[PDB]
This record gives sequence, C-alpha cells and structure tokens, in this order.
Amino acid sequence: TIQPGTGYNNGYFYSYWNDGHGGVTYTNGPGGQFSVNWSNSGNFVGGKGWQPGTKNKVINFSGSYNPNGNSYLSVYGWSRNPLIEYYIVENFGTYNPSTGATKLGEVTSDGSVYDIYRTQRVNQPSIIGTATFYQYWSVRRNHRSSGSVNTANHFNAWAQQGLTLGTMDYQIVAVQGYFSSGSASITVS
Ligand SMILES: O[C@@H]1[C@@H](O)[C@H](O[C@@H]2CO[C@@H](O[C@@H]3CO[C@@H](O[C@@H]4CO[C@@H](O[C@@H]5CO[C@@H](O[C@@H]6CO[C@@H](O)[C@H](O)[C@H]6O)[C@H](O)[C@H]5O)[C@H](O)[C@H]4O)[C@H](O)[C@H]3O)[C@H](O)[C@H]2O)OC[C@H]1O
Repeated sequence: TIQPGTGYNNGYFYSYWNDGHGGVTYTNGPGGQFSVNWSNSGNFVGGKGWQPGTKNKVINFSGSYNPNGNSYLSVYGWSRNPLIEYYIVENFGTYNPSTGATKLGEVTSDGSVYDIYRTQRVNQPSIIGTATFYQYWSVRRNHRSSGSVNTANHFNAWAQQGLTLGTMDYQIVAVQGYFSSGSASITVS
C-alpha cells in the first residue's frame, strides 16, 4: 500500500492519484496486479500499465470490480500536444460518465458497441498541473470486468471525429472513484 505518486512495480508503470481526500487505499501486487479499497472517498484514479502508452496496444485485464456508487473501470491515459485525458470505459457504478455529454459517434470493438463523446475540463488537475483540456470517451454498452481492449480501434474512431491524440503519456487500466465506496482487484497485461 502506497501514497499518491507514480512509479514502476514488477514490470508495470503505475499511477495513483487522489484529490487529497481520505478514504482510499491503493496497493500494488505481484506482476500486473493492483487493488483499491475505498470508503467515502473523494476523487481518485489508480492503476497499472505503461509509460508511455502506444496507439496500437492490446490491453488485457481481469479481476473483480465492486463499486458502491460513482466509479469507473477503464483503459485510461493521457497525451501531450494536444493535452488529452482519455477513457475507454469497460464498466461503471451508478453514474454514466457521459451523462449530459454530446455524443459524436459509435465504435464496435472487443465484443461490444461503444458510444463516443468529447467533454472539457476547465482549470482542473492534470499530468502537467492545473489546466483546461478535452477528454475523449468510449463508453462500453455491455459492461464487463475482464477482457481485452484493442486501443487502436478507439483511437481510430475518435480520429474520424477530429478527436486527435498527441504524443502518448501514460496508459493504464484504472479504477476511479468519485465520492463513493467500493472494492476492486485487477490484473493487467
Ligand atoms: O504530482 C502531479 C500529479 O498530482 C498529477 O497527477 C494527475 C492529476 O490529474 C489527474 O487527472 C484527474 C483525474 O480525475 C479525472 O476525473 C474526472 C472527475 O470529474 C468527473 O466528473 C464528475 C462525475 O460525477 C459527477 O457527479 C455525479 C453527478 O450525478 C450524481 O447523481 C452523482 O451522485 C454524482 O457522483 C460530477 O458532477 C462530475 O463533475 C469526471 O467524470 C472525471 O473524468 C479528472 O478529469 C482529472 O483532473 C491525473 O489522473 C493524475 O495523473 O500529475 C502531475 C504531477 O506533477
């Protein structure tokens, strides 16, 4: 179990970030494994993967995902120039992250249709400090807690709607919670 930060563990990059609010425990396990337990958290994002990511990675994940409230399970990462926070959301709790967002299209990948959206974060935390930036979303219709994600299928679909990615920064399978509670235990490869 560790404090917020980034690093490398057992061959995998990890990032664990929170907004300073208590109630979250993040633990790195062997290999590509991590777990998170949270109770009345604030906002946090943690998981394992790669630094940098690539635009053609096939990401495998498996384990348990037991949110109680607002939470996401996603392939999650960033680019620079442009600065983009992106999500390929495989499962979520009580809140669909695209609520209120303008849909731009659909993509079929890895056994499901996904709906695609762009949103904007204004003056928020980011990998380069406080910033305004776009977010790109693919939201899986058929929720799951194990499988493989062909990231290129999403990135290509996004590109056809002008949702351009820059040079990749990190790319993880992330568990996110937003003022909620839950448990998750995920192995990445
Ligand atoms: O040392 C630094 C290091 O700290 C830095 O790390 C970066 C910092 O930025 C991180 O990026 C964060 C990650 O979180 C991203 O999350 C956002 C949070 O907002 C979410 O939207 C919210 C969704 O819930 C909505 O509320 C609902 C409303 O309906 C109700 O019924 C329901 O109960 C309720 O929950 C809410 O209104 C809404 O605002 C959004 O979905 C989500 O994407 C965030 O964008 C981003 O800022 C990054 O992870 C770290 O790596 O790196 C640099 C070092 O120098």
